[PDB]
Amino acid sequence: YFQGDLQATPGMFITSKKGHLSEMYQRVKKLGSGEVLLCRDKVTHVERAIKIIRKSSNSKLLEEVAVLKLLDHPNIMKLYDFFEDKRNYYLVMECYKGGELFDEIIHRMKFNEVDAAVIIKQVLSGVTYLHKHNIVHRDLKPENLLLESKEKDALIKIVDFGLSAVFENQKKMKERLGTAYYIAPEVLRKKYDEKCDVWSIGVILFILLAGYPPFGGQTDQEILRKVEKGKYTFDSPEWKNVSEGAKDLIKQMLQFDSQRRISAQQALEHPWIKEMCSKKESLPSLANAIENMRKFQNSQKLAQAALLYMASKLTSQEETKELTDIFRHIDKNGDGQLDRQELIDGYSKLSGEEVAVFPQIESEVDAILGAADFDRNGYIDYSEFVTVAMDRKSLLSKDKLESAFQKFDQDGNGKISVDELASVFLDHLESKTWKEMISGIDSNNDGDVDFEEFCKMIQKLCSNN
Ligand SMILES: Nc1ncnc2c1ncn2[C@@H]1O[C@H](COP(=O)(O)OP(=O)(O)NP(=O)(O)O)[C@@H](O)[C@H]1O
Ligand SMILES: [Ca+2]
Ligand SMILES: [Ca+2]
Ligand SMILES: [Ca+2]
Ligand SMILES: [Ca+2]
Ligand SMILES: [Mg+2]
Repeated sequence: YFQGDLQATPGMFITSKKGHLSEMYQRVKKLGSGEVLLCRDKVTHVERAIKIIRKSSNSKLLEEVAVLKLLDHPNIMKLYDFFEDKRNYYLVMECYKGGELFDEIIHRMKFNEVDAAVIIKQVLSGVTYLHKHNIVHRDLKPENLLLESKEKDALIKIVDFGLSAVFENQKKMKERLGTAYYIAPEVLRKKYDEKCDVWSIGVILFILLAGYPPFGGQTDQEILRKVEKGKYTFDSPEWKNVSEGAKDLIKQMLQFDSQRRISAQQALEHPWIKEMCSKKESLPSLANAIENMRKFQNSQKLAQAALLYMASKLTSQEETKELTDIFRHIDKNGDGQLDRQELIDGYSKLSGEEVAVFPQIESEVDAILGAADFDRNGYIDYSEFVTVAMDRKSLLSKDKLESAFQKFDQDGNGKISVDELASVFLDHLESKTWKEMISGIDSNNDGDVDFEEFCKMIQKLCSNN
């Protein structure tokens, strides 16, 4: 291996490891009853939501963890850590305190068109990203949509991937799963694809605007027979003042024919979404972002891995708020990835300076892509953007450097060894590459990386030219 072969990804920080709950977390309170527990990190004091699942029959959970570790989008849940005991599996998740969207529906009872569009565009953005990564949720409903915070513009987070699946473009899914009000009729017929999720969102949008479901009944039997027929109506007084554009989107998402049904990507682009979200937006720019991004060119892989962990797993909502809003703006199609053309079009928000019609901008975009694209997938992913654009004063705080070092130092002896370096990303392979990656930053010739050496390497990376 060479260093140019290594890839820093958010998923590499999650691996099946042996651990005890009491060793690293303190129990605060029971959040769900399978058990959701609010816990406090014994070192950083950060509170996290831990899903305790009791103990191949355990293959379903491992496949879910394999999906969960990949999830990197402003509108999708984040998995902080994963560990196991002799009896239980521990899914350490980022805690969201704004409640479920279900709670807001019960309290508000109905949403205006602008509010409904803002929420639904976020669900569609999350779903567009899932579908592009061959993931189908299969249980989208207001109970599985959490609000980030209790703050006014708090982001929607898609949660509960328990019924999720990796789908194939050539094969239809057969498992009848979901919730009575939200289930697509083709799921009931045991022959469906990812369009089943678009149906679920259509039902959610109908509820937001009207305050009642499109397929109702006193029993599940009544609801499902209405779902099977696929017949619903806007002929109710709750719909009198609702625009033609909102009804048009619902009709396309609740299109009985899966092939003719709007995709999550196309629904995000719908004229009603565009009009309503433009009303809400009617906006800050980044300073010295291009110079900061250029620092990552040819940078040490251990330094990339450290900063990626600090930015993606160690930063608060308050620290990333402005970055997430800029990312969402540049990400025109809301797929959670910034492609070459998106970077070109939204360049004025990155550089700060205004772009004229007259080449240089395309060269700078390819330089940014070469530096920030840590996994070499051709895009600047969400966590990659947060890493390369974050201000130094916030990203390089002592507590973040301490936690990043502690994560990589598996045995906790105060030194990152050759075995641990290969484990941060390649565990089985023995190579002079790991030894040489360390020797380049080793100041006391002991063949290990101590906290001081770790900090100096990161400081050299984010230092002025
Ligand atoms: N990351 C999280 N942050 C905060 N709360 C969470 C998080 N994940 C799950 N919860 C809450 O944990 C509680 C139980 O979730 P869970 O057991 O997965 O579903 P449930 O018991 O069927 N309730 P529901 O999701 O409304 O159908 C719910 O109140 C969730 O909102
Ligand atoms: Ca995009
Ligand atoms: Ca990338
Ligand atoms: Ca060690
Ligand atoms: Ca050393
Ligand atoms: Mg649930």
